[PDB]
Order: sequence, then C-alpha cells, then structure tokens
Amino acid sequence: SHSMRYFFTSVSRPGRGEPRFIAVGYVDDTQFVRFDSDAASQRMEPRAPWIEQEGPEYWDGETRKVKAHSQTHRVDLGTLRGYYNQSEAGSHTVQRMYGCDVGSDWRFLRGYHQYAYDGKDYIALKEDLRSWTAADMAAQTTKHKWEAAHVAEQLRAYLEGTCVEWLRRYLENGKETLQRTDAPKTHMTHHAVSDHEATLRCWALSFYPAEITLTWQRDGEDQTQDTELVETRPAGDGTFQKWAAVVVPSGQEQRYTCHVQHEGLPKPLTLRW
Amino acid sequence: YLSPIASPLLD
Amino acid sequence: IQRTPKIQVYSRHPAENGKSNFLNCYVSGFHPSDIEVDLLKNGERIEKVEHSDLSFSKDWSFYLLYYTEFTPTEKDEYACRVNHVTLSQPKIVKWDRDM
Ligand code: NA
Repeated sequence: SHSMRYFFTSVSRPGRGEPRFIAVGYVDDTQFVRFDSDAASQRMEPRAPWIEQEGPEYWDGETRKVKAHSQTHRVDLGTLRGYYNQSEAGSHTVQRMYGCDVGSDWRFLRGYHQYAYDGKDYIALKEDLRSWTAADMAAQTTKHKWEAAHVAEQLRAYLEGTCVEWLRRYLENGKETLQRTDAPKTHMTHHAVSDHEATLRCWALSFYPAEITLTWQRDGEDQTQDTELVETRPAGDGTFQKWAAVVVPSGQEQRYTCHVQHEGLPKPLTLRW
Repeated sequence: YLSPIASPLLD
Repeated sequence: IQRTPKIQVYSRHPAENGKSNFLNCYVSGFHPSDIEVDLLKNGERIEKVEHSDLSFSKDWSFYLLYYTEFTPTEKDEYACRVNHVTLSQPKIVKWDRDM
C-alpha cells in the first residue's frame, strides 16, 4: 500500500498578531512539501526533488489552498475558544490530518480526516466517508452542522478521487526513491556493563520505509524481559534508524539472536555474537 | 495536492 | 495539555574521529508544540542548528528533528538541551556514541 498525508498545526499567539501555522505533506515516509507562516516566501515550498518537476500553476494553486487552510484554522481557533469558553489570553492549538491510501493495486483503499483541539480528538471523518465521530458536545454541534452542509460529500470526492489521482502521479514521478526500499544496514555491539553481564545491541540503520521489526531470541525463542527497544528515528537524510538491546549473562552471548523484518528484505535477517 | 476546500466549523 | 518530550541524541552515521558527521536530537511525544532545543559542544550552545518542519503522530503528539554538522573527536562532549512546559528544569541528554 501507499499513502499521501497532509499535517496541519495552528497555534494561537494571543500577545500579538495571527497564529503560527505549519503544514507538511508526506508520501508514505517522505516529506515533499512545506508551508510555514513565519517563513519568508508565503508559498508552498518543495522538500523532495521529484515535486520540483511541477510548474508555477501547481505552486500558485497549492499556495492558494494552503493559505485558505490557514485562514480556516485561524477562524476555528475563535469558534473553539468560545465553545470551550476560554479567555483570549491563553495560547491554543488546532491540529488536522487528512489523506488517502491506495492498496497493492494502486486503487483507492482508505480515506481519513481527523481534527484535534489542544491535543484532544474533536471531530473525525468515519471509514465510510459519509459520517462524523464527534468526541464531545462541542464537536456534536459541528457534526450536526457539517452534516447539514454536506461537508463530507466534497471531502469524499477529494479523498477517493483527486487525492489518489495525485498520489499515483507523485509515485510515478518519484519512483526512483518512493518505490525503492532501502533495506537496513545491520550490525551488533557489545557493552560490558560488569564482569558478570553484558549488553548486546542490534542496529538497523539507513533503511526506508520506517516500518521495521526487531526481535530478540534466546535459544530460538522470543525473549522480551531485560530488553529495550527505542522508537524509530529519522537519520536526517530520508532514512531511519532503530535499535534493540538485551542484557545477557557474560559468556552466554551466542544463545541470543536478533531478528530483523523489513519490506526491503526478501527473507528476515538473523544476527549473532 | 491539497483539498480545494477547507470548510470552517462555523460558516 | 500536556505531554513530556522523549529525547534521542545521536549521529547520522557511525562515528569516526576527524570524519564529518551529523549530530541529531530527536524530540517526540510532546504537547504543546512550543519547545526550546539547543545542541551543545562542551556546554556551549551551537549556532548553525537547523530543524525539521513540525509534524505529529496518530496520538496528536509532536516530533521535531534538530541537527547540525559536526566533526567527532576523542575529547569533545556533545549534548541536547531541551526545555518544555512539562519540565521543572531543562533536560540535558548527552550523546552516548552509542547512543
Ligand atoms: Na550509529
């Protein structure tokens, strides 16, 4: 499967001036566009080489739409402050994510659109793209209103139509990277914590996409105790990194095997000290 | 390619 | 309202002394978004320090990558200083190599 996903954050700045607004587009785990109210252009900007191939008409359009998104968030911060009956003194946040997934076939699989105020679910579009999930009674008002305005219809048209038509366009144009898996470069490290015990660490580096599984085995059986697993982390060059460690008795390092599953590996790897 | 419309909570 | 940041401090490539690298500080799982992140070489704030475009996970919590070019050495100590409203005092995480 593949996905195109837009992320939007607005943060009210009560002391002076309008809210901070940041938008990022992604194809799978590749950021490809950006907008930031504080930056100089006041334009949607490219962040992947494969999107620079689009002409000015595309950039004017995306810039128009992203500004319109910005205003809608500014406006919504007002609505929400009243609804939740908060003062004009506090800073508040609105977050929005929407996007479509295509499946193995490159045909529409899934659409989504979720909205949060101060880091809490407010409203979200349901699976069927026809109805809404209101988290509380403020959102209920929105749900009833948006249902009466057929907001869903316009959104469904986009998510199952345009969204997937452009995701395919991006995938073809950026096939050299977006359709290439970088398999993990893997290795192990030994960290003598005392005379009696040691820490084995299993490393996955320079892989893409972000999805990866690292698991430990003792004598061919899954072990979880005395392990640690860090959150997957960006390398900074478009790839990701992750590791998993296990504390082991000294001299017993060979019982333990690290197992690595990833899309760009034909068969799962195994490593051993 | 962004959604061409972004309807507010209140119009 | 109101999540404390997780912090990872690391190099982009396996580190070798005298070999130009990237110092990363990854901050995630936090809310609200307003946060102060500085990278440190022997306690002093580093100047040319870029960061990623604010984004967030499915649970709504934000993440940011802060990064600078650097050349590892045997002696120099590198670190991430983070300040956030969820914190009594700025959290200092030292670059462990590894990790
Ligand atoms: Na490394």
